[PDB]
Amino acid sequence: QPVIPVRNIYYMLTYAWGYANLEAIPGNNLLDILGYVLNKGVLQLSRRGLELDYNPNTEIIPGIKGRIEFAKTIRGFHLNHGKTVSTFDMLNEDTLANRIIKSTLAILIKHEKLNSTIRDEARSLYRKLPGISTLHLTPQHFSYLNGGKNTRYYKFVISVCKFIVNNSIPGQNKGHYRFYDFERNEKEMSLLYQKFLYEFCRRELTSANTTRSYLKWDASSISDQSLNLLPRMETDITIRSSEKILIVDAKYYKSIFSREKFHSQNLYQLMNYLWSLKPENGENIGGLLIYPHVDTAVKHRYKINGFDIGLCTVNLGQEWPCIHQELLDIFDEYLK
Amino acid sequence: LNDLFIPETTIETILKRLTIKKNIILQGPPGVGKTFVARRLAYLLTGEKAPQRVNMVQFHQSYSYEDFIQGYRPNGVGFRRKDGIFYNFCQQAKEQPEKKYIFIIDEINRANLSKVFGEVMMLMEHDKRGENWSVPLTYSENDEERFYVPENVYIIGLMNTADRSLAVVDYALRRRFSFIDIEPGFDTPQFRNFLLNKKAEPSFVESLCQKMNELNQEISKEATILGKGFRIGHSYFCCGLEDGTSPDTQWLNEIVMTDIAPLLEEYFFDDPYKQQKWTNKLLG
Amino acid sequence: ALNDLFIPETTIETILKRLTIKKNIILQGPPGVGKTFVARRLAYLLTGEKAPQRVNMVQFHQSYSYEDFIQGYRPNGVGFRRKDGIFYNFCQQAKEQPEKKYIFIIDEINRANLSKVFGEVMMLMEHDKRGENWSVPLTYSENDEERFYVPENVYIIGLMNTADRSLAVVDYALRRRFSFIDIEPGFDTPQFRNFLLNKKAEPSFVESLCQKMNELNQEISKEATILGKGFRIGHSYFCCGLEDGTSPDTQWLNEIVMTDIAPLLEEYFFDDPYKQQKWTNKLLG
Amino acid sequence: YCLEDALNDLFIPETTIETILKRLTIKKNIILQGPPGVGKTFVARRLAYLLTGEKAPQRVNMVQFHQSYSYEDFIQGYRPNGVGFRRKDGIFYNFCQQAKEQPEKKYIFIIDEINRANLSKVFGEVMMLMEHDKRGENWSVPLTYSENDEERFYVPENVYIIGLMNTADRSLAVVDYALRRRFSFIDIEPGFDTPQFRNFLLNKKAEPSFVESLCQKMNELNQEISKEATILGKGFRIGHSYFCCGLEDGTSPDTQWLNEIVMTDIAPLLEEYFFDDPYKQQKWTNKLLG
Amino acid sequence: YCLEDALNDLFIPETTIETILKRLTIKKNIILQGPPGVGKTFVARRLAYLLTGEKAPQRVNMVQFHQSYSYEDFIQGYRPNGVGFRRKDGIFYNFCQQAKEQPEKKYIFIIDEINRANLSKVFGEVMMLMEHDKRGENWSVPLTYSENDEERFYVPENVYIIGLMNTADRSLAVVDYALRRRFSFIDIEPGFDTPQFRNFLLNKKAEPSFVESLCQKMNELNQEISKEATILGKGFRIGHSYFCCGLEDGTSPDTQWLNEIVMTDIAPLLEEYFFDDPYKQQKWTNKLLG
Amino acid sequence: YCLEDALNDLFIPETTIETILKRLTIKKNIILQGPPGVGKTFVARRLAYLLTGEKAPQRVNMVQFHQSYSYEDFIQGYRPNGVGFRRKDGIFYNFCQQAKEQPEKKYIFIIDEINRANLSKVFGEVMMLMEHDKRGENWSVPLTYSENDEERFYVPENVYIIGLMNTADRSLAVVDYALRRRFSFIDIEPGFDTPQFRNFLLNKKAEPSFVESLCQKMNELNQEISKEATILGKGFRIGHSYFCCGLEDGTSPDTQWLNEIVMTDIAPLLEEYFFDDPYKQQKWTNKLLG
Ligand SMILES: Nc1nc2c(ncn2[C@@H]2O[C@H](COP(=O)(O)OP(=O)(O)NP(=O)(O)O)[C@@H](O)[C@H]2O)c(=O)[nH]1
Ligand SMILES: Nc1nc2c(ncn2[C@@H]2O[C@H](COP(=O)(O)OP(=O)(O)NP(=O)(O)O)[C@@H](O)[C@H]2O)c(=O)[nH]1
Ligand SMILES: Nc1nc2c(ncn2[C@@H]2O[C@H](COP(=O)(O)OP(=O)(O)NP(=O)(O)O)[C@@H](O)[C@H]2O)c(=O)[nH]1
Ligand SMILES: Nc1nc2c(ncn2[C@@H]2O[C@H](COP(=O)(O)OP(=O)(O)O)[C@@H](O)[C@H]2O)c(=O)[nH]1
Ligand SMILES: Nc1nc2c(ncn2[C@@H]2O[C@H](COP(=O)(O)OP(=O)(O)O)[C@@H](O)[C@H]2O)c(=O)[nH]1
Ligand SMILES: [Mg+2]
Ligand SMILES: [Mg+2]
Ligand SMILES: [Mg+2]
Repeated sequence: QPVIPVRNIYYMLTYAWGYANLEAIPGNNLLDILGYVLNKGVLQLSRRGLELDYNPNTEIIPGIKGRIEFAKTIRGFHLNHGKTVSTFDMLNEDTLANRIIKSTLAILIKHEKLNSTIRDEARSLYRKLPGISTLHLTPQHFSYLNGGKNTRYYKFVISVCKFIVNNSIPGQNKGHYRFYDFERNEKEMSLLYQKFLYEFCRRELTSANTTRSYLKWDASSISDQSLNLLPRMETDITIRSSEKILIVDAKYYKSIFSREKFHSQNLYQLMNYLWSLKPENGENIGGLLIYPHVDTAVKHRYKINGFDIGLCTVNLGQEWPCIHQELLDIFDEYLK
Repeated sequence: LNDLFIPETTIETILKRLTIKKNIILQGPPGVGKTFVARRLAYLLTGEKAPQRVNMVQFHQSYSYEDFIQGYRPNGVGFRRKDGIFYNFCQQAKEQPEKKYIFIIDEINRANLSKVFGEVMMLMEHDKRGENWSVPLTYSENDEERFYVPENVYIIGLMNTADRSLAVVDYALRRRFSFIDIEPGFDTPQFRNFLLNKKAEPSFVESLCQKMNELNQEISKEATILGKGFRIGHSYFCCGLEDGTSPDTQWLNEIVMTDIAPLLEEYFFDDPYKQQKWTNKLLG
Repeated sequence: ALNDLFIPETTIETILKRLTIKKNIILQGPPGVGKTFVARRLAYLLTGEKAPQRVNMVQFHQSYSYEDFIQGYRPNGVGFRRKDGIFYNFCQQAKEQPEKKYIFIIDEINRANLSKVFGEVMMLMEHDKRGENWSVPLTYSENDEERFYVPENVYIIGLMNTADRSLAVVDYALRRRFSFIDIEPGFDTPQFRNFLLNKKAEPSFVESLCQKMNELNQEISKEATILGKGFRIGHSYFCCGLEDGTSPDTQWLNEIVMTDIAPLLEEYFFDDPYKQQKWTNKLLG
Repeated sequence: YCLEDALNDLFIPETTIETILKRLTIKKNIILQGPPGVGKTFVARRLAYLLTGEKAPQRVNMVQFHQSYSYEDFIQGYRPNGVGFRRKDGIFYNFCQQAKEQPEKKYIFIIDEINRANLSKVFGEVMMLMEHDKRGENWSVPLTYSENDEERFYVPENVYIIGLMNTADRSLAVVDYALRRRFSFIDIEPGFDTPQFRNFLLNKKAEPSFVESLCQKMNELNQEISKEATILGKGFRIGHSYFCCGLEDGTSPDTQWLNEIVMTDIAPLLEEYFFDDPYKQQKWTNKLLG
Repeated sequence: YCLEDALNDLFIPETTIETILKRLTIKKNIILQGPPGVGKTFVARRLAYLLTGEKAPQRVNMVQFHQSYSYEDFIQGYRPNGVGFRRKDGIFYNFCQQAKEQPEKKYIFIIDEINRANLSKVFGEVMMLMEHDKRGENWSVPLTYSENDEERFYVPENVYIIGLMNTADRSLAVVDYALRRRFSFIDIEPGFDTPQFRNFLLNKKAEPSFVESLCQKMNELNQEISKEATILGKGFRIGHSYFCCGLEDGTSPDTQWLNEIVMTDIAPLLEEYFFDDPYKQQKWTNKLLG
Repeated sequence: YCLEDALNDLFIPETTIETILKRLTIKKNIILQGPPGVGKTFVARRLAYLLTGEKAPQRVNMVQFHQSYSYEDFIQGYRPNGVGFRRKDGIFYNFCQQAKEQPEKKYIFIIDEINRANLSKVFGEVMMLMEHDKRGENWSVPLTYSENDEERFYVPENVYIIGLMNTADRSLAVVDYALRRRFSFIDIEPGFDTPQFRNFLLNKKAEPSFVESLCQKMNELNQEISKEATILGKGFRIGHSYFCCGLEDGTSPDTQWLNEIVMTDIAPLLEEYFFDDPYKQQKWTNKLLG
């Protein structure tokens, strides 16, 4: 039952979200890492200052503040008891972005499995936010915040809060929570891996141009030109350079972690991408399948159907920089 | 200068800082006599025990610029521009420049200080006091009429350090205010001499300081969660003994469950064992 | 009055020791504990003369504001007049009688914003700052001739309840100025048992009920987070319906469980009807 | 008024002031951004008299914004005279009427702590008008509370706007980028490493050795702050104002004097900048003492 | 007045201008969205004279929305008279009555910074009536504060509406998709690559290599902005207005002048734009300086 | 008022309009729930004339709701004179009184953009009477502002109420409780894949294959929107009204005409929709152009 060391996963999430010392913390499990980032992360923000968004307020007060609304004033006859309906801009930290933080911290405290030091510190912070109102979080709240008015730093922790909320399950008690065993399921870990590379490649491979490319079948059918029933095909990544193009399909499988038969079902998708893809420059066409392995990394090359394809692995759990070196080393060979 | 439980040095620091800087913040936990210090201290700088010169207010989250300085509020006929207390108070000191008029602000941390003060957030500085630095106010009908802090005004700020708010940090306001911490002062003789002049046992006073200080050190142990700002004040012991009931362990035991126990609960929240532990340590 | 109260006598002594010195107090307990009836008997107890005129009661709500409480401008036949509120008129009534203790009851205090209502007065009601020296001009006190000061004689008791889990930590404003007391349901007390033996209740029926409510009250309070000690059921439901003329009996209890305890049990748990059905049936027998 | 009258006590370099006056004559709107304690409020009144060339406060209006400031107060709005409400010409509107009377003479409006108030709501109509190329009757606009379209308000050409915005708070920043274009942003530095700052100290019978030690100390400390731009940018760095005032009596600035001010002001300030590291607090504080 | 006069100085391609009139004349309500400094305010006054065919201000009305305009202000509201309130017809209602006074000659209403205000609150009834199909007496509607006696208000066919929504403030974006269908949105580009911008500098005593390098660097920079979408989207990219102005006296464009622009205005803009690493700021500032 | 003139031009199936007429006669409180550009406003004017069987404006009244709309204007309220307050009968109060005169003849009241205003603030007391069962003198009520209890207001049975609500905003995800009970929602499809819309296009000199390619992409694109619920629900999908407009000249549909609409309406619309994935915009926009 082998899985990745948890500290390494957090780095992959970082590139996935597109944006520190984790050596100090002694809790290997994910939520200990994740809460410490958030719990420490909030402390970084307050030092600079949290976002205060002017919320206009239309209220009934005993006097003039800002602009009086003449209509609501006369119709409700508020003038008689010395009041007006006036519009003004109270400055609060009660924004949706900031409200989300406090609600998430409550979940963090309620979590059954958590370091005591981590939980104690957060409870202080929860007290330190008196004005802000707790909320019952939904993705629909997160949906509204895709506008991204907030700063770049806020977006980091908000993505963290998204991870916690979706990966929160009730455990022994009605109130308390228990963290999801994220590593075990391949799909979400795989979907992380696919996103991990795409944003990673833009950062380091400045020489090359990296975009996900939609592909269209060469087919024609008498029945329907649409061919809607046919499978939708969108690359995981394409990393194009002037001398050579390359398409990658990367996925996380449990069977491959055991060092026998090999699970390479994704390859069947790959050739069809090569076929539908036609290069105007005609420099070259290359393919790569890359998977995560724990113990060691092995690289192979193949010449299958007139295409030059590489199968390779990476030893996750090794070390993050050496992994970062290994990834650049890997792509450099094939990008040639 | 007799019944104060604070060292003479701290008040000696304060008076030079206050006279020089003209604005200060006395920050410490509740129960150290912040109000009594300023009220006592205010009469010293005046040189006479005059309460009319001194005015005290207690800020709170809903307090606003409408109340403090200026504001539009209803008279019997209708709405008018109503001169707030500080505008009225500065006018009062403007009447008499020579004497020193004082303004005390309690629970300052709660309200959004920038919001309330507004215009005077610049003017309050000691250098920028006078007609030269006057500015027209927000609600001033005419630009020509302006507001300026007089030189005689001195402001003292009393802040509860037990509710830190990670909402707004202003380092500019901190420039106007010279911040002064205040310790509870259990060890100080002046607190001890008072009790020994109330028919207390010599050992009982000595026993108390050891017991309480161990808690304060534990409270100041974890700098991130808590600090010296959180630690327990002394004033709870001052009150309730001027009837004639001399100190005794039962008197302490009354205070412990009555006063300290909620504080402990608040501080050592969701850890009953620590409360029972530290509470019981005191009784012995 | 003392014997009729069901709570431990020791707590009753404790409260007046607090109130007389502290002068501000708040009672937090489950609904149906007679919190209003408690304060009234306690209020008359402190005065010693059982005068209702001295006592005045108000129940707070979120709309409740400074104009209702203290002072405000109300329409006349034409135009408007300044209209003195409860506390402003109330204190001046006590001002004539300095020696005489006067009481004010604030029910459901936690719902409203204490700051918004009180305003200026929130500092003057703190016991240290009382009397003529601590005078402040009021918001609507247009002239400076008159100032409002709360005199020393005033005592303020607040009725708050721990019923709702939605309620977060109490407002900080309260904690400073108020001393928190938790009131037990008081089933175990002999005074409640002597209130049922006085109605010829069976000691087994009485003894069972004391254990029975405790058995639920122990279980409901076992939960750390959602349902605390504050949730557990109070005794007030049992009073009303016995001395009207109807004797205690198992069927009399049976009606009451359906009346109040059965829906109340649903509200607190609100998750498992089987858990409710187990306990509701258990209460009957 | 004259230039050298200002420069005598001013710690800012002359290059900056000439840079300031060059932009302001052109752009007609400027923003001075820096940490607290570098004389933003101090220069602003001085610079006005230079730009006009005459020490006229009548032609200068100086105001401090805050949260409870609105278009109704600033420009125009309906306010109660008494029983009957009236339209009240705000302060900026009144200033513009005066400047029209004397088109030749420059009239200057100085806004302290501009970043606080909601500038979009406050200026509003002015946000377009204030630009250097859009001033005059040609771009005249009718206001919200104008009785009819015929009543229109245009900024005079002579008007110059100066804004002071501290960089200590990232919460309150001029993020409205459209507004950013109107204002020409002029950074201002603490200015420890200047002769004029040093000569003022020596003028107050100060040790040259202690002075050179002081400037080197603060410059290094400020450099540490600017490094961690993620946590604290250069905008947070300490100003010179703590050291400036307090010597008016004639007290010499000895090392003991420095030891007191650090204890009362800078020490807790460092606690806020460095909440997590207590060692870092003692390190820089003791460096000054040692 | 004619297109040659209007398009004499404009740096926008002809492509948009006819495309604008193609969309405008059929649809009659449009929005011009681009970052600040691309002449949105600049062209809009010029376009109005084209459609009428004459330089007349009377048929045109210009306003700006400041997040405090309201239906009481725009269309119908109540104002204090001396002792008591009165009903006042807003400006738009006042304008439309003039517009239907003569249908033949076209009337334009210009709304700058339209994005700010909550438009559903402002327009109210008009949001339906503004559209081209639903115009004329057929779709006459009674207003909220209209008299009980039936009197109805309809948008005349001749009216054309122009909106000017900057693309910098993301939050202040139209999410009232019902309203976004009434308008047709015309993107305006920064205008660096175009020769008509370049020719303007060369006419004003500029070197072509220095000019072509300048446009070369900016377009590279703007693509880096276009590369990102999280915070800094495509719309944030810098306009050409900064370089336009300040050369009227005869000051020739040179690296000294460019250095003034970059240090003074843009370099602040970049650090606010990035606010992650100064090196990205130092890089691009040095690139422009290089 | 013949159906043939009414229903031929319309794109909506004859299936849905009949069902609309069924529930409308039955329940008399109806809501047409669909995105903008599907003819919600267009049908409502026709349906009223269908039910009456005649083209009469007096018997039919149209309004658009907005935040300023209130009880005081809709039903009854007090409007100030120069000093005094005079009561004023509101629209619906005035409107029903006309319907009382002719109880046999059907009367129609149309409320566009109903969600923008809270119904409780406007209707209030009348939401009890507005319901289909509780109508007639039996259920009569006296008004809040009535001088005496004698005067009473009851919704006559003849009036039918139509409310046009757009499923284009995130706020409407939490539909108002008042609407659900008292109104009967009807969903209006976008209606690209419809015979009459196609027949309309062919009638205006359009190639048949070009029409079918267009509908499949929009029908495919709308499916992509409907799959999500978090950001874009099914109600967000494009309506059929962008393409209707602009052909009154007789200009034939083509990629040239299509390109104007995509770039000026649907392309930035997608930018607002798919902010997170700019490539999704290019993926779809280019797909349509091809
Ligand atoms: N004597 C003298 N004082 C200076 C000089 N520069 C700044 N100061 C002083 O520093 C103090 C504050 O000036 P000010 O402009 O208000 O600083 P600030 O950055 O605007 N402060 P804030 O941002 O908090 O409002 C005054 O004592 C001012 O005279 C200087 O060159 N000479
Ligand atoms: N001479 C000349 N100036 C131009 C041209 N294009 C833009 N400008 C100038 O750039 C400056 C601002 O133009 P403007 O219309 O206000 O841009 P804006 O989008 O309206 N500004 P904002 O978005 O901030 O409201 C003016 O100096 C304007 O004349 C042009 O083609 N020729
Ligand atoms: N000829 C014709 N035009 C139609 C048809 N359906 C809609 N339209 C046209 O689409 C345009 C707008 O229709 P409309 O009802 O206003 O859509 P809406 O739902 O009211 N828009 P909104 O939701 O934004 O208020 C009008 O030109 C209308 O006639 C149709 O079936 N045939
Ligand atoms: N003698 C003496 N009395 C004190 C001292 N400190 C506080 N008191 C008294 O304690 C009571 C309450 O003080 P208070 O201002 O409310 O506490 P604080 O505001 O939290 O500091 C008053 O009677 C004070 O005078 C002290 O140091 N010495
Ligand atoms: N006689 C007597 N009645 C009590 C006692 N305690 C409560 N009650 C009765 O219980 C009722 C008040 O209960 P209460 O909880 O305040 O009602 P609630 O405010 O709605 O929750 C009255 O009938 C009280 O007289 C008591 O100790 N003795
Ligand atoms: Mg200043
Ligand atoms: Mg503009
Ligand atoms: Mg419509």
